Amino acid sequence: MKYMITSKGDEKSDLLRLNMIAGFGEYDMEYDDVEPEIVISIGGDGTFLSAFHQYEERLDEIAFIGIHTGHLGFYADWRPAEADKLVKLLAKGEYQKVSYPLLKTTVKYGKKEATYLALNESTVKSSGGPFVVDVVINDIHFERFRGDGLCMSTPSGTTAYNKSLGGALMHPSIEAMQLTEMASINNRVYRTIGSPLVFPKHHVVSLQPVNDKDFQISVDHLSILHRDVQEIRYEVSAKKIHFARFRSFPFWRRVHDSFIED
Amino acid sequence: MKYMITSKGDEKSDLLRLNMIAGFGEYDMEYDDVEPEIVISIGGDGTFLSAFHQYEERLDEIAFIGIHTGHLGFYADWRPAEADKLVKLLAKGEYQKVSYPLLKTTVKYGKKEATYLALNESTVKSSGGPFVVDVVINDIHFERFRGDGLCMSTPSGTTAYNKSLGGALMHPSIEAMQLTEMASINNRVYRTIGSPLVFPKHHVVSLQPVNDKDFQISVDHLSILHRDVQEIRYEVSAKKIHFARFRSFPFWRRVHDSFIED
Amino acid sequence: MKYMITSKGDEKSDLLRLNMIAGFGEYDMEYDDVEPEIVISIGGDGTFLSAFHQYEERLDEIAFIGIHTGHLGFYADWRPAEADKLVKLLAKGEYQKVSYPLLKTTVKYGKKEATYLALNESTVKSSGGPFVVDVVINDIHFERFRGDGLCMSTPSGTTAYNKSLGGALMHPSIEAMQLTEMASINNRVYRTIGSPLVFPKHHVVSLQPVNDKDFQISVDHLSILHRDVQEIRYEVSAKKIHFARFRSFPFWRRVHDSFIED
Amino acid sequence: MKYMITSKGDEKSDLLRLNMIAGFGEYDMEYDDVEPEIVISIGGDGTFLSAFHQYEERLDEIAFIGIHTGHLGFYADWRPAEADKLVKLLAKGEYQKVSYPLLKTTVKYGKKEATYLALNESTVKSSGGPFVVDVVINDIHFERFRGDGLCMSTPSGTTAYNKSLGGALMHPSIEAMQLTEMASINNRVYRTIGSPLVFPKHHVVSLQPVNDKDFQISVDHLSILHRDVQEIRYEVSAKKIHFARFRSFPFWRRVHDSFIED
Ligand SMILES: NCCCn1c(Br)nc2c(N)ncnc21
Ligand SMILES: NCCCn1c(Br)nc2c(N)ncnc21
Ligand SMILES: NCCCn1c(Br)nc2c(N)ncnc21
Ligand SMILES: NCCCn1c(Br)nc2c(N)ncnc21
Repeated sequence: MKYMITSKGDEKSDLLRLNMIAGFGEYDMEYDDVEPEIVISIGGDGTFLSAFHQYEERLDEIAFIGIHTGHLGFYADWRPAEADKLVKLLAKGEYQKVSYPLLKTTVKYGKKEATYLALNESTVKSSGGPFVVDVVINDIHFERFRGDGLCMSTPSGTTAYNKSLGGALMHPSIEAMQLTEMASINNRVYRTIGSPLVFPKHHVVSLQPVNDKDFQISVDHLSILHRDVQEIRYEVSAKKIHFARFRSFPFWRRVHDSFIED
Repeated sequence: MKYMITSKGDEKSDLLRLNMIAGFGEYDMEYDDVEPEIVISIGGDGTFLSAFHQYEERLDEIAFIGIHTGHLGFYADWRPAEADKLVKLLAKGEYQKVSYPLLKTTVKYGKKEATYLALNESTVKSSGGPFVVDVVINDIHFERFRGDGLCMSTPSGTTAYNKSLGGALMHPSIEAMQLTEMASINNRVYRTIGSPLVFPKHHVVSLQPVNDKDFQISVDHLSILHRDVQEIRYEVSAKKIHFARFRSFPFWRRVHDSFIED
Repeated sequence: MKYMITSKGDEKSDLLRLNMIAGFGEYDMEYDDVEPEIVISIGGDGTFLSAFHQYEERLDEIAFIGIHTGHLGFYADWRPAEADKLVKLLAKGEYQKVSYPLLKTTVKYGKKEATYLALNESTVKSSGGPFVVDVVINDIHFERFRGDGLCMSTPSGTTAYNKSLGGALMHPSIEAMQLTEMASINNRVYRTIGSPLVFPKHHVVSLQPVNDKDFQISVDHLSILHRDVQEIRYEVSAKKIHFARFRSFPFWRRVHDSFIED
Repeated sequence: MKYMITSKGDEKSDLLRLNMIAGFGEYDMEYDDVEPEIVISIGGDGTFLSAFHQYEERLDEIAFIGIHTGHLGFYADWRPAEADKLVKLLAKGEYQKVSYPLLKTTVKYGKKEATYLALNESTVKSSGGPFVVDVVINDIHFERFRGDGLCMSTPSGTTAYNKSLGGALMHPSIEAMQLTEMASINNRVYRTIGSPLVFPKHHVVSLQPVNDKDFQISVDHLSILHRDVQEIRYEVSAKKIHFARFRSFPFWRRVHDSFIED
């Protein structure tokens, strides 16, 4: 089939990439970075993220693979020594696929609307002034948030920024999204829930400005200053990312190796 | 149908109970506290919990209802002023039901095995000495936990003890369980994940002793000192609790009213 | 003596200010906003902060007073109804003074050095890239910090930003400074202390860049992007802020009124 | 002078102890475990604690020393390889001393009063029922605490249990005590400060029962069920523990070695 390979650009990753291509030349495998069916990422989770966003418009016809030339990653979870064996069963096809939920982000302005897809998380901070927003869940005013910002994470994103904010780690088979607070201000006057919140499919969490209508919004690795913002809208996406499964590497084992010890 | 009513035992709750029975006498409704089909709890969430455990062996033939004669509760979420209107549509049947996941707890000894069902959570602390256990997830050693204890919470339990330990609040439609740490000790020598963990159905979290084989285990409101413990076993239950639905009272609205302001 | 009065600029605060001046005209009291001996702040703690920084070069010849025309504040802790009684004993002098510690901040560049004085706290975040610094305490490498940023707080500052980051509240009679982490990243690879740290007088906490030499540094309300930064240097200041004491209002009572209930 | 040596009782520690005594026999040094002037602890911090409490009635005539036959400890901070060099300068006297603050704990009953001295911390939990106490600071009602319990820590104790509860680490030269919450319950109905609190000398923090008058009180390693308790009283002690100083081992270096890496 068609396939392509991105690289972290360092010497190690470039050389591994040329090795796999040459190995791929020994099989029925076209190199196409336009309509590929297999996308191999070599480097770290960041390299994987870029691969994800480069092809987010053909998600349902692609199976991703991550190779970590550095430390183990949650997406780049295959060591370089397994490349040549990776090449072989990728080519002989007939592999199993696994899919993770994704986070849909909608921005409405006073123009139009902008939608984004996030594999890790989307965050909202203010443009310099104080960050204050009203939090509406399924059209009910839940809280007025005053603080540094908010973070909505996918299941697999919970080991990234979400983890640093006290969020829970959840198994990526759970179709859900998790919202955490960044340095919330709490007194008798101003009240937030404190706890992280976890939402199922079809629940819509909407942020609405109170004073400042300008917010710095991040979506995975992108960070853009949006102006004249009327609403920010979060929900579990209908789209999934598909991984090529060649081995048992449990998410919890992946969590242990990254945080307890390898 | 058959029905019964438990009360918090205070003057307010007893009198409301006699009122609903007398109201029930105006309908085709037998009072049976042996094989009832409707269980009404009047008081607080604790009163509801006791009602839950009193009839946990007939869960799939019962629809529960909570009335709070005190503050709003997450299970006793109907105000006393709605009792007489509650009586009427309960009697004319034809109401919708809603179900929450439950937590199965298994204890193995060096005799036999003891299983328990929890609506809020189950906790494990030590008998006085230091609490130390190895944590195995789906048969993989995940961490050696050293600290005060651990807490595994159901979805709806996440607003109770789980919340006090930094756990996330999750919507009770998510079939999952959440594990949190109690005062974990972390240094170069001893390492825990810190983050709360959220598990889907069919994942088995097993606690295994390292030195002391005696643990104080709680299951909702029960707390019993188990001796000669070989293993503690947590997983999402196959059994669900069924609620009688008479009105829209969203869980998140219930969360707002309890923690942000009513 | 000489005195001056700043105002939050809102209608309420301006009118209270003219009232106190007219009241002051009934006494031996010159209005001088150049070499005053009494500085009265009317509005909130922010109004007080500005008053503090406007005159930070004559700290040892000034006694400050805060009046809150809005909610109670930790610096503006006198209600508007006590203005006219405030005017009288301020004028008849012979009052007691109280002093709080201050935080000295030094910035070294590759030009020269810039020093700043902070009444609440100073924070360090990165210019957009990832924030990474080595933390040196009294010339010993303590940790490599990777995360959103760091915050060093004075005693009285601990109820502000410090509180939002999990820092402890400490009595302002303790000559100390407290450092807290902002969303620290912790794994097997990267290790921070997590806990907040509290330092006595004469301990020097130094931040040193690893890659990016550009940091957004805040000092109370100022926030400036410093470039080509070689070192950031924190320590308890030799200078103190002096308050005019007219009544017993314990810091802990002030803490209760602001966070538990008034 | 007179001296004595306690041991962790393991083979390693017993043999090191006999070595130092034999080494001590080569000097003007009497072994007296009744009125000693030098107390050497060999094992861990727990061994040191026991040594501390064994002689807490002669604190002002004793200089302590800790040797760790296991991992580095905050009190047992001398490696076994330095024993013979320890023996020599201890004997030739003329060494510097360093002192850490201690925590006084008073318990009043409906008989009399019981006082205790703590080197690490004192904790208060309930006898099985729910733990609820009113918190009075310098005779002002500060909060009604509902939760698992409270912990008051000395400066040097802040690296122990205090650290596990989110408390700050503070330099032991600061004469202060720190109070932290154990799983506090917070809602609209029940309100705690959340933040850890740090108190200077002469501030009196008093716990008073609301319903249950029975509390499990810990003081370092002791844990005793006190009944008919009218009040628990915390404050910085007038007594200090004195250490023999033979080398520069900064507390912060000690913190780094224990938590970041050795
Ligand atoms: N270099 C720090 C970021 C690495 N990273 C990315 Br990018 N995504 C994740 C993710 N999901 N879990 C954990 N770590 C992640
Ligand atoms: N009186 C304190 C316990 C009340 N309580 C019970 Br009992 N269960 C819950 C629950 N699920 N969420 C919140 N609160 C709960
Ligand atoms: N409007 C939010 C900031 C108010 N504020 C200032 Br400004 N300083 C403090 C301070 N020290 N403690 C508490 N609050 C403070
Ligand atoms: N085996 C766990 C207890 C060890 N330990 C003791 Br005992 N005291 C302290 C202390 N002050 N800081 C750190 N650790 C301490």
